[PDB]
Amino acid sequence: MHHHHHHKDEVALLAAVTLLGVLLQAYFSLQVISARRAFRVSPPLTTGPPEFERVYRAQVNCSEYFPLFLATLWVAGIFFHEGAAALCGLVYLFARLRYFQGYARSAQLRLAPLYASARALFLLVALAALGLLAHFLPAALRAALLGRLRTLLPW
Amino acid sequence: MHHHHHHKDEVALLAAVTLLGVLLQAYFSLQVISARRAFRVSPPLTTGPPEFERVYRAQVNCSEYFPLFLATLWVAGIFFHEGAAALCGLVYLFARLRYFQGYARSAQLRLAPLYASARALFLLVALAALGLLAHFLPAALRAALLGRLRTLLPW
Amino acid sequence: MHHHHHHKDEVALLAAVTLLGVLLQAYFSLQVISARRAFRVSPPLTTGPPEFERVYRAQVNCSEYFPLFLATLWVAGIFFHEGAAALCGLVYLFARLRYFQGYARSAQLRLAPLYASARALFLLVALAALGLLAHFLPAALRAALLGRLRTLLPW
Ligand SMILES: CCCCCCSC[C@H](NC(=O)CC[C@H]([NH3+])C(=O)O)C(=O)NCC(=O)O
Ligand SMILES: CCCCCCSC[C@H](NC(=O)CC[C@H]([NH3+])C(=O)O)C(=O)NCC(=O)O
Ligand SMILES: CCCCCCSC[C@H](NC(=O)CC[C@H]([NH3+])C(=O)O)C(=O)NCC(=O)O
Ligand SMILES: CCCCCC/C=C/CCCCCCCC(=O)O
Ligand SMILES: CCCCCC/C=C/CCCCCCCC(=O)O
Ligand SMILES: CCCCCC/C=C/CCCCCCCC(=O)O
Ligand code: NI
Ligand code: NI
Ligand code: NI
Ligand code: NI
Ligand code: NI
Ligand code: NI
Ligand code: NI
Repeated sequence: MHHHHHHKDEVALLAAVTLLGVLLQAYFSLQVISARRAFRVSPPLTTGPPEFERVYRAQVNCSEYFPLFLATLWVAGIFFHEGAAALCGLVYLFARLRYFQGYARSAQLRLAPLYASARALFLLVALAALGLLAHFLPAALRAALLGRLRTLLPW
Repeated sequence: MHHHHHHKDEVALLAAVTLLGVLLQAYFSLQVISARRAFRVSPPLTTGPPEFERVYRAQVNCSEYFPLFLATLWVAGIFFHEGAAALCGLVYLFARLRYFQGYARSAQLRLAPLYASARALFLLVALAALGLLAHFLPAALRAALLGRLRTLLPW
Repeated sequence: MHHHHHHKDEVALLAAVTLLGVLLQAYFSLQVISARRAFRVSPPLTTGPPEFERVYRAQVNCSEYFPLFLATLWVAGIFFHEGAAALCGLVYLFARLRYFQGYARSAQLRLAPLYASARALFLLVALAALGLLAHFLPAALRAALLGRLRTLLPW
């Protein structure tokens, strides 16, 4: 409720990539509505020509991975480095744009941008994990050390 | 680990709408379990009478958009205005309640609450984007200006 | 942009459980790719032997609930108690590991870990709600009281 300082400046790159990510998903959503119109595939029903089913499955897959991306983007960028995480985030979303576009053309044209997208996601997870190790490990090691020394009143 | 100040008060409306959103999704989930019972549609399998397939597809669609909603709600409410974002959030979730209820009755009875829900989501994205522009633009413009003036030792 | 204090230490358990959650989902994703290979079920297409359809449906269900889990984990852990929320989070994810593994074997072998997972999710929602009540209620009650007393210049 104020507060005479804010933490916006530490997370704005993350928020910018996050917004970009949302805009990407809405774009994917518009394409599926477009494919539904082109091939007359009506709500409910998610089956039809393989083409339609590739665009629909493309959107579904991106949606499933979007929270995973968001989660690791925020943990990595808060526990490791904002800029690095934001950069991997960019690569991830661009790869995902390629994945969608390719899959719409062909199943096989989804594979390479999928591999790009997973490497970038893997990098975020690695950064996040390292960032959390740096946070918990020193206190843990010290507590272990502060337990075995005792010894005590000897040694 | 304390810290003698917290930022809860800046985000509590956002957290309240977020919790409301979760409760809505669980409600949707309970209805699908109810529709599965009524029409004997057993796990796995997501096909059956169109009615069941409308309630099931209703839940699926809300689930796909829920992270997008959450993301933009938090960016908008942190970079633009908490109260405004929380309000749009309310409208979004109410529209989504209508969408679900309507779609359960009819495909065509999902359309108007869908249009309401997308306008509200659009407003959050707009707020988020404006909020981020306000944050990055001034520093960017100044840096551009601080580059071309030089001139320098003339002018 | 610094800032000579950080709030990492208040949320690191939450971030740790969140990362664990992401790793779990990626694990689920790898199993579905494995089941696709075993039973030759090719992208797009999400139908096949019931076995494959149980592993696929297992992943889908976890994905749908993962943002709900994340949302309530963060609200609960910020508005109620970090450690408690992180603990419920652990139980939730372990239950979810069991759910996946069971469902892969049998539909009926998914039920008990599902009940565990929903109780844990229910606990997080309860904590979150209590935490938010504690935050809004006192200010609300006082404002109500500060309205009816007036009376004023009497009583
Ligand atoms: C760094 C961690 C990486 C995370 C796991 C990598 S596995 C790839 C991932 N596999 C899945 O999502 C499995 C389920 C998917 N929903 C499906 O039906 O095939 C995928 O892209 N599936 C769809 C596709 O292959 O296009
Ligand atoms: C402000 C940004 C708005 C975001 C994009 C708007 S498009 C509407 C949106 N379209 C989709 O989600 C496409 C995929 C959807 N899963 C489907 O199978 O039809 C929708 O509501 N689909 C289901 C439906 O029409 O009921
Ligand atoms: C504390 C709040 C709890 C939230 C609601 C509990 S209902 C259980 C939940 N039901 C659903 O998700 C409904 C939709 C689901 N996608 C489906 O097709 O069956 C579930 O686990 N469905 C799949 C399954 O039964 O395995
Ligand atoms: C995972 C999806 C998006 C996550 C966004 C949540 C990040 C919030 C952290 C920073 C905000 C701290 C308090 C608010 C400060 C302010 O109002 O300026
Ligand atoms: C996107 C889904 C929900 C996002 C929630 C994340 C928001 C967290 C920002 C504020 C918390 C700052 C540190 C904790 C302060 C405290 O413990 O009181
Ligand atoms: C819901 C998915 C994950 C949510 C993660 C968002 C939580 C952020 C809150 C704490 C961060 C506050 C500002 C950053 C401080 C820092 O850089 O050390
Ligand atoms: Ni003040
Ligand atoms: Ni202050
Ligand atoms: Ni102190
Ligand atoms: Ni302090
Ligand atoms: Ni300084
Ligand atoms: Ni400071
Ligand atoms: Ni602070």
